[PDB]
Amino acid sequence: TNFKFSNLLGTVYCRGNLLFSPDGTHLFSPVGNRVTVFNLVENKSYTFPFAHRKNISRIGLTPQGNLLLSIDEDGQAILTNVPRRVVLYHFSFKSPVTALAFSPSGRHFVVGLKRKIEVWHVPSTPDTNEDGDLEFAPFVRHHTHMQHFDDVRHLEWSSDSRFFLSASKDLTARIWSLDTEEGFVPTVLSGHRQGVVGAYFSKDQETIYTVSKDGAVFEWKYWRIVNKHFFMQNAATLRCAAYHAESNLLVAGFSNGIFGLYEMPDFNLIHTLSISQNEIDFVTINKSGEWLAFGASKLGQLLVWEWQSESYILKQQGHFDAMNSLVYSPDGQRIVTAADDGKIKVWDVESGFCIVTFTEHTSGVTACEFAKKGSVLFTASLDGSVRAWDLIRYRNFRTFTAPERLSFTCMAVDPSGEVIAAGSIDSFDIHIWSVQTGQLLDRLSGHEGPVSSLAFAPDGSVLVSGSWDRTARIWSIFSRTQTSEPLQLQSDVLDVAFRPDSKQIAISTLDGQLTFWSVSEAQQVSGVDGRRDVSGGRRITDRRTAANVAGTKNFNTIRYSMDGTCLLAGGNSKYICLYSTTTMVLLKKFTVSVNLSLSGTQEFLNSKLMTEAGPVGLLDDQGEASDLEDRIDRSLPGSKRGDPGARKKFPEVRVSGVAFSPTGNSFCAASTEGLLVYSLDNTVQFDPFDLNMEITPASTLAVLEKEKDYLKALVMAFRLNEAGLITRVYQAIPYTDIGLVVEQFPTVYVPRLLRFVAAQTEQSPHMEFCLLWIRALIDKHGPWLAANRGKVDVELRVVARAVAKMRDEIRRLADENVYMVDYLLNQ
Amino acid sequence: SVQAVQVFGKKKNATAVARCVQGKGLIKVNGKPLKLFAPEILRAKLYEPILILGTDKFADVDIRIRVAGGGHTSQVYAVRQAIAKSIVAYYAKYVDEHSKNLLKQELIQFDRSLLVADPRRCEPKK
Amino acid sequence: GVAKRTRKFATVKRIIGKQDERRKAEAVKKAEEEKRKKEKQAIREVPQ
Amino acid sequence: ADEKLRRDEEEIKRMWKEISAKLDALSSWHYK
Amino acid sequence: RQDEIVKEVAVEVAQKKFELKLTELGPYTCEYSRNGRDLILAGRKGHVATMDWREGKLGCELQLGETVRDARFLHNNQFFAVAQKKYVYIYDHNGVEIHCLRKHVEVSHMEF
Repeated sequence: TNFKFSNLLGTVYCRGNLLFSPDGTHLFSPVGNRVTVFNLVENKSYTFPFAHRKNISRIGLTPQGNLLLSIDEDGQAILTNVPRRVVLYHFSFKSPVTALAFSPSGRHFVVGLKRKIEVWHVPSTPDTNEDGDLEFAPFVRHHTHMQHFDDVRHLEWSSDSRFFLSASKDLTARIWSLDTEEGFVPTVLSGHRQGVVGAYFSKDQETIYTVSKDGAVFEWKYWRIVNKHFFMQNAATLRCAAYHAESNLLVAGFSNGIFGLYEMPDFNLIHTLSISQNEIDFVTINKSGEWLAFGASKLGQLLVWEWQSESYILKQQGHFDAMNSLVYSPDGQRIVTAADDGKIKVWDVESGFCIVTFTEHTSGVTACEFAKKGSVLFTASLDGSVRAWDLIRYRNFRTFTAPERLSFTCMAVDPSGEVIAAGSIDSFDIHIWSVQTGQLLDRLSGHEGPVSSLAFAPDGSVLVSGSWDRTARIWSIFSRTQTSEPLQLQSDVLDVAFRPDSKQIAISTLDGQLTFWSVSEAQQVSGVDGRRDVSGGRRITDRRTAANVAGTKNFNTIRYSMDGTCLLAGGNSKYICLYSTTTMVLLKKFTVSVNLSLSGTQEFLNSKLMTEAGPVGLLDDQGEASDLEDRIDRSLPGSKRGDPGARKKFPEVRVSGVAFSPTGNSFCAASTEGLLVYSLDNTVQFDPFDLNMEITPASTLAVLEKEKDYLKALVMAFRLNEAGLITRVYQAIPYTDIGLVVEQFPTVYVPRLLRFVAAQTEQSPHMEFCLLWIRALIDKHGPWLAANRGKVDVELRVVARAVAKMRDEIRRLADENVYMVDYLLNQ
Repeated sequence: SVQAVQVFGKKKNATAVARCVQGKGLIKVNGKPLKLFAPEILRAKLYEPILILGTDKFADVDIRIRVAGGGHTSQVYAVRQAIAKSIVAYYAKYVDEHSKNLLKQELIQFDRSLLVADPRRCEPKK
Repeated sequence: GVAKRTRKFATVKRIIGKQDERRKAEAVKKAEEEKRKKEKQAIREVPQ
Repeated sequence: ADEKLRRDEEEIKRMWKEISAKLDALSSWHYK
Repeated sequence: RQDEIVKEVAVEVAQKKFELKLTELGPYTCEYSRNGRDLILAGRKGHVATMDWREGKLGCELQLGETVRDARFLHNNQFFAVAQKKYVYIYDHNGVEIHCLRKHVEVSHMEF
């Protein structure tokens, strides 16, 4: 109904510098638009509210780690408040930002522009000044100096924040002040071979280290050089280096995926190992000195490394190709997504990590689904195969395929998961296997084109095929008459989705129109023409205008919500489109991406770009690169779906698949720039239910403390719908009076209460309290819940989620303790 | 520079064209008016889109229908399909887009055969 | 300021290509000169 | 020798994996 | 200053003090002929043009797309050679590609 933006998910890393918190337990990882922090000593991730226009170039942090300055390309700056996750200042450096170092005294920051070195005062924030607000132009500038010769790759401060030092792109480093010292002249650290990727201080600020690109690392004293020392490496050049000055150690990541780790008062190898086949982009290093963080920018490939207990505390990766499907477990706690990378991987909704990555397909995984159970992950791929994964044992039962070789593009499993349907583009019959046998049960007829959406009913009596014969089809398999019932449509069927009670079905068809059909007596009940609602216009290489492109004006994927009221709909476009079923009105619409290193974002793309060659973001500037594997264009001419070649500049904006969360209040878009979760935001927006003039928090707490009437206080606090008040009265009434209140409680606030005590069971430390609440609610409200059973089917299942993450998390421990002590007491 | 819409309709073999233009209420089927075509017992099935949609939707248009092929019944279904598609199509291109969707809702809530003709194939049972 | 000059659509690079002058062979060019002189000079040669 | 026959066979299998992947990439994954 | 030179110096070469504003397509390599009658200005984003600069006669202006490392005339101002992103192509006076030189890969500098 009212969905705001929750975490971006499904990409751990994109281009950009990454950083630790000063506590060491938060990792600040840039994804394309945004920055995800994930809490690493207690795994819980969050993405910030903001969203840049381009890809994140950099991030800096205040030493009191409360203030985060991010940079998108062409210098487009932000600084936000990390403890209270709010976005605070906008700024714009005019050059692109290629180096950024925030001062250790929390007072200045040096930015290194494309040759310019500008040192800025950090703005005082409303968290700092006493009676203060946002100023207008808060960034004031302390100095700027452009006495360099080429780009400035790195900036490293001192420890006492009075000198800083610049690692070039020309050949040199330079040592610089903040104010004029009396015996200091600002001076230049001389010749390397290629050009320095770092130049780091010690603790004692006499010897200065400097790390080039051609492997060599020099130690300078006072101003000549005390010892230059290289190290060998066969076919790679040194592309990142971080130096912890307290523990005296230098990491160095390379072009061939390897990093070396060197204790350096004198040159002395601690360790080295290889983590990617591709280059190492960014190295950051913990304040303790114990965790190293490496980002490899080509694939996802974020990893954190304990350098003395030689072990991956983190090694995570996104998808390096377009996704094709996501679903949720029926618990609702993990989303699985498949891609054209070949892997199908299992992501946890909390903690922001992939818990599994299955690599046993090759060549791109099309579809992905569960049964009723949530044990088995049935997936389908262009390898030609439907693999049925065992998700408790993390390995597959049974890989089915077709007798003649196919490449399946669609997949639907029965809810009682003993029947598989799949469907391809090469053949245009529909193949059905049996799971509890292993063979192929049938292949089914009827369609004059490649069947392009398959869906079983959640009853499991009816299969539904939607094909490019501009038709749909009711397949009544399970009885003695395996009969069909066609649905003559107007255009090529793109999608098919079921109402969660199986009495009504929706199809997307290639016009851009959705239509709604009765299933029992097959008959169209309704329909949307959504062609104008979905138009995310004017990709580049469109010489047509934004509103004339047919090709962004259709829905690839549709779902219903778990109530059965709103539909998600989405296509090869920028807008996710949230309709309803009864009144058919477009309820809500979401712009997926604000990005501008994506392609299909700006409709009405501006004419400053179009040079007299064409679009300036269409000129192949790959020869403007200083590395050979960057320069080599090993692409194949004219490949749309997955190729290893992949020039891959300005990818477009699609949603590759939406799905609703099985618990309420959330939303998934499998888009190109990640895997977005939208959530029904409830902690800022006041929304009462049926409220009167007297009912204040002073009135709820008044009948909570003065004259204790617990039913009137409970229905009162529900009737405000404020979480602090329902928590207050909830933890205020006693566990003797629970059965009184629920024994006389109104029937029409019951599923709100079931969702609340389910959340309090799963989150608050009040086991026997909340389980007494659930016991009273189901004991009194038994015939109501069993009689309705579909009106409340989401409320009963967020409860069954809570009383089975309690039944399995601590009573395995209670059983193992009581029988273990029974043994040790038996001797 | 006129407001013209061409529209077809189908049954077994009866095909019907209908041209709908900016007019003053008339519907003429093969020259003769609409209340004269299709022998008496099926003219209610001719009139079904008119008294679903209301004549106030039709008092600004002119519908000219040519019908060929088929028998009497199939010509009736071809005519009424051409009527319904004619007004939905004219309101698609010339008056606002909301009123199209409202007319599609009225016709589809009655019978979808006024808009999409579903010809019968056969059933070779398994 | 002004609506900018529209690009063309199916633009290909200008490459030298078959059936030019400077690529074409000199004996083929003398064959063309012979065919033109014997085409302009309209003579049906019947020896007596 | 059978070492030459099987070395040739393994090199031809390497060639067919590389080339067959490049062909499916040119067809944009419309293979069998 | 060249206001002082252009005033105090004859008008035919005061014609020859000219400028030419091309912002959009990269830094512009330039090279004359060896009689000075023509110049190529190559532009690193792609934009390569051959001209007779005195009489304002633009003999060629080829757009060329991908990046450009160097351009240079051959023996006359009638053929020129440009070092592309990957090969070195040579062109006729009309800017028509006579042939791509494949044996020279990522040529960064040229001299004739």
